[PDB]
Amino acid sequence: SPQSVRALLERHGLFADKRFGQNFLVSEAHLRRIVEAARPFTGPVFEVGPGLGALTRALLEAGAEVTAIEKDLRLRPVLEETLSGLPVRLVFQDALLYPWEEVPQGSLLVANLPYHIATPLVTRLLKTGRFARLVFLVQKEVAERMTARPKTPAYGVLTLRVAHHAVAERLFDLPPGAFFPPPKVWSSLVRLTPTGALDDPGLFRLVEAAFGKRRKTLLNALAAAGYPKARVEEALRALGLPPRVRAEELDLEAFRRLREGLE
Ligand SMILES: Nc1ncnc2c1ncn2[C@@H]1O[C@H](CO)[C@@H](O)[C@H]1O
Repeated sequence: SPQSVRALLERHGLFADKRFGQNFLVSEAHLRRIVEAARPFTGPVFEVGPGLGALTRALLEAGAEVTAIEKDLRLRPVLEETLSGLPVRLVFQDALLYPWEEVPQGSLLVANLPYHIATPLVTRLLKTGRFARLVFLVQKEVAERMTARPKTPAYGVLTLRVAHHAVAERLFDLPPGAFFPPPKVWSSLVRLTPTGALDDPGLFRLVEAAFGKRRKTLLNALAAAGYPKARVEEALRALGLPPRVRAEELDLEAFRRLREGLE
């Protein structure tokens, strides 16, 4: 309950710290949903931000082999208490500094992610190609970006970054009350299933150029970013797109074809 979480924090003399984006998950039902979205545990599990150990314990109980990476050293006593008797590798480090590129092929990310590192962290883990599934909570707006369809406000670079590497599902929305202390926004449970592609720097130079100048048509954004105007005009024409088409109108395959057209 929010009651029990509040009481656990108080007993350990802890306060939720905004510098760590600390919002701890309350309900067993939400923990269950996260575990069920991530199972079966066919590879090692990495959890970023175990916090009070609620999800960590659920994972371990489900038979997962877990490495949990926590930046706040103050959470060590509560984590040791919650996880007493259970095989966990507890690592106290900034997860943005963890050697992600070397995790075993087939690893799973399962985590209530700290809002302020979620986007760069997920981007990096997707680039590794090492994960079978990534299952995590993120702010609802970030979830919407990760699962956007073309021609919408949320559609952009992050959408295309996730799509290039993976299929994306928004499985459930969680109200601020699902956490203690409650955040100011809703969160969502997201599942990413990598589909094989590693980074494609050329593709993302194009995508980032495409979305850099948001008030411009695709042609002008790309031209202003140093792509030869005539070649862009021709590639767009060749794809049967209107001269003044905008970046948000193109799906992943369309960007791939555009890139192939320009090269
Ligand atoms: N950079 C980070 N690496 C690992 N854990 C983090 C980081 N930033 C915040 N956390 C932890 O993530 C959890 C978010 O609820 C908290 O336990 C918080 O302390």
